[PDB]
Amino acid sequence: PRISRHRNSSKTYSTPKKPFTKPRLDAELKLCGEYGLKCKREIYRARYMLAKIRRTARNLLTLDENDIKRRFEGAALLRRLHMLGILDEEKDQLDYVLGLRIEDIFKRRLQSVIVESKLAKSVHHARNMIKARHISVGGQIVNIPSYMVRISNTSRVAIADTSSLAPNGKPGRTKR
Amino acid sequence: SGKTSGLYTARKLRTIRRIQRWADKRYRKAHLGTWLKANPLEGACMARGIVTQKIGISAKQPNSAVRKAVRVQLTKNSKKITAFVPRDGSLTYIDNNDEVLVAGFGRAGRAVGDIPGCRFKVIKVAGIGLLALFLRKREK
Amino acid sequence: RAHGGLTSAGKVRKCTPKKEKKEKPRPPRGRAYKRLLYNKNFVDDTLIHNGRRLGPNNLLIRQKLGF
Amino acid sequence: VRINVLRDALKSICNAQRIGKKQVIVRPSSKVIIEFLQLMQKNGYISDFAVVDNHRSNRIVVNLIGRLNKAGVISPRFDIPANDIEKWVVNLLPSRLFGHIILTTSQGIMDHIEAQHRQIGGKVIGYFY
Amino acid sequence: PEITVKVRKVLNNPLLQRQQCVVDVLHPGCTYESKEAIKAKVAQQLKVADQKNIVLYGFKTSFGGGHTVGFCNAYQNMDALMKYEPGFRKIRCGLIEAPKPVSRKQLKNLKNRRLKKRGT
RNA sequence: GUCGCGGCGCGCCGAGGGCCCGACGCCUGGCGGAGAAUCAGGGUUCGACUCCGGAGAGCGGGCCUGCGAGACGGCCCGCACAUCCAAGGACGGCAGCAGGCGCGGAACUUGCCCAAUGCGCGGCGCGCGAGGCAGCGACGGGGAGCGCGCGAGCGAGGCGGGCCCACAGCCCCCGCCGCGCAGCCGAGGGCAAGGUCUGUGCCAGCAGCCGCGGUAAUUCCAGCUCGGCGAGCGUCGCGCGGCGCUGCUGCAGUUGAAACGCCCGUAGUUGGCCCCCCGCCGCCACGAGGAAACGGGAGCGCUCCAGGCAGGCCCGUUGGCCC
Repeated sequence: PRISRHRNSSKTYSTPKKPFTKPRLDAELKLCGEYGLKCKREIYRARYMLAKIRRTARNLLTLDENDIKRRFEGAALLRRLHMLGILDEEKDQLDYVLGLRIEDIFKRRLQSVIVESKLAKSVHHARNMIKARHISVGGQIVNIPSYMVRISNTSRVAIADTSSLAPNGKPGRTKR
Repeated sequence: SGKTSGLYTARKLRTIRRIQRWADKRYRKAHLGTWLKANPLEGACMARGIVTQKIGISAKQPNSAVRKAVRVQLTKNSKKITAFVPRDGSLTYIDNNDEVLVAGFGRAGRAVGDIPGCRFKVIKVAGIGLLALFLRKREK
Repeated sequence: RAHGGLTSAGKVRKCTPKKEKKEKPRPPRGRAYKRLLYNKNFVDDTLIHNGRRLGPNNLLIRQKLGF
Repeated sequence: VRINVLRDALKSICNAQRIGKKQVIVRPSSKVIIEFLQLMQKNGYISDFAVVDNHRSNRIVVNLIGRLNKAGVISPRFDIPANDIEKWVVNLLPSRLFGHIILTTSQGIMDHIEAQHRQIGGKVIGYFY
Repeated sequence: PEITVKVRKVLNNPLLQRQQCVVDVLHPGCTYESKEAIKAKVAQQLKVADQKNIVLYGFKTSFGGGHTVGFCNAYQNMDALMKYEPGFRKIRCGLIEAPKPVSRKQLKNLKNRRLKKRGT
């Protein structure tokens, strides 16, 4: 039955309902500079992930506590959000998801951690350094900019041996 | 509105909805089934065909200039329908019978804007896009 | 009467003076273009905001910017 | 003719209260309109009531606390499962703080709040704002 | 700069005269050393002896550092080594040789051409 | 008579059947469902493609073989249309896979191929244009780049290695090297962005829309600039939302669109209080047993997801659970 064709596809990029609205438009460029996003499709990709994380909580809030569908899902909601760190582990609240920040998903993005930890010190520098394979999570080198790391293992972010950390001996064109 | 409301009245409401559904011009357009037979295009984005006599339709008001269009017989339904040419001076390329694709005017039936009595719009001539012919992007 | 019509063939369209693009290199597209936009339209003091926001295609930004 | 006694009573009580007349009359007493009135008195919207009794339909004289904002009926009764009780709270109740929809369940006739908490859903007799 | 081999776990098999295991290697940014250096490392770590009987098949280097996922098949019985492991890796291992056949459509062509008669 | 009940047939009788709650008839660019689309609810729309059942192999019939087919890469005839055909004959069937012709807006290799994934014959292996694999392929997705900075850094690639793979490929892994590289829509309003500068004379043309060009265009024709989106942008036809503009929720009908000129009237719809306890209705709670895929949704870092259900010293580790 064409077995290798069987698969699934996703729509992280969801465009908004009215495009040319000045406030939404201005914020886009403002956010684009803040976290150093190369494409504008990603901010909407973030909006889709944010909404799913917002609805689960609204439906969960309307359920009474300790209702099994509520209790298991609530602990689940907290577990994933606490791993992300956008929800402070201390908050520990199913209702605490509401009032969520898009900036916090952006903060979770590993590209952001590199700027904050002064590993590259700039978002523009951060993307370029990751492009040149210069930041490794737990040593697993990633060249895709949005590695997105859980906060539980944020302390394990590391630099790369090729030309940033303790040079392996490969300085780009300078080597030759 | 009187409205008939009772626990056992799913009959009045079912017939009424079915009969009063076909009152809208838009509903009847897609639900009578006349539109697929009636449209020159058989409900398609584009139709191939051969070009026939060119035409110079006077505009209405405010627009006050002749807009050159070409009448083409669509091969599939063997019917002759006119198609508005694209950008400035783009009709000179089109002369004798040549392969022409025609597309909707957005409205889907009504004539576009204020150029009266034209329902369809040409999109191609020969084997090259007619909006590239205008820009000399792709031309004979 | 002979107001015009099919005999007229884009007389203005062919009569536009032949023109070419002013010589210029390529500001790189992507976040670099986004950063150029982040500066051109955001922060950067009076460059985009002389007094109240002038406007991106404004005549006042022009000439001060250069052209 | 008169099919719904509660609509003629509800607008009887609501219209009277709108003029501010505490004492109101209802053309026929019904054991179901007794349920709505005593659940109104129980929630505190309406005050002490009485039925002067002939041997016929009977007339209901009710004194009011004057606080009733809105009352009404869904005609005829439409049955909702105890799963859907909350969709009907959204459409016919202003807020979930003062929500009360008169439901009918075989095990006693109560307002919406108590019923869903009891996991039983029947038919919505009338709205109580 | 090492071919250190994790050899993460082994599974015993008496039924198939083999002892399939999960192997892995540690490359600290070093080029994973082909399959032959790994093969020598795996056999010594296997403690079953005979480099040929153990087979390492289909190694995938994880992106960057070398931690190749894959399997080690300890086919100590030689006959099983010559038969049970997939034939394609058996020929590359050197257990047997591969000559030149046809499309097999020609095999079908032969079956079709002589099918018509009663013995040709 | 059939495996079999049967009007199924064949005799024999009696007058029945079914209907405005729409019979019978007619039409359908009518395969149904699991599903799919878009949406608060409430919906609406589509279901041919995975799977599940039903059919059918140009078209009608009949028949064999078998335990099962009216099989169609079984047969035999009628009907079309073929092919060889030496004139005496024969012999087809691709809505299987490629590939042509036809057709249209359009729709992949006359590839390789049984190693796997299942099924046939068979403990000492073979076939299966099923499938697997590659090719093609802006159907579509999911994730990068064209720098960052004042130095030096990579990823598209070239060559060899490794790896890989029925065989090759691909990501990957290594080195010498490294050749960073963009579009297509607009700029009067909705709808974001010049009354810049050039042609310009209600001419060409623009123009979803509303509107501009009648001699001094923010609206065209170009080069300026600049707004949006982006290796994808637009143009069409479509379904949904918009649209409570199809209204059950939830619409109008005194004048916008709209109460029969009037009254009786049969079905149809609707009938006040009222008999606590019984029995049926309907009715909810609520189980049993109800295939998945898919979706809601455990756990899980492919270099991160999109993905998938794997993984490791492991809940008898998984893949929970709601469908």
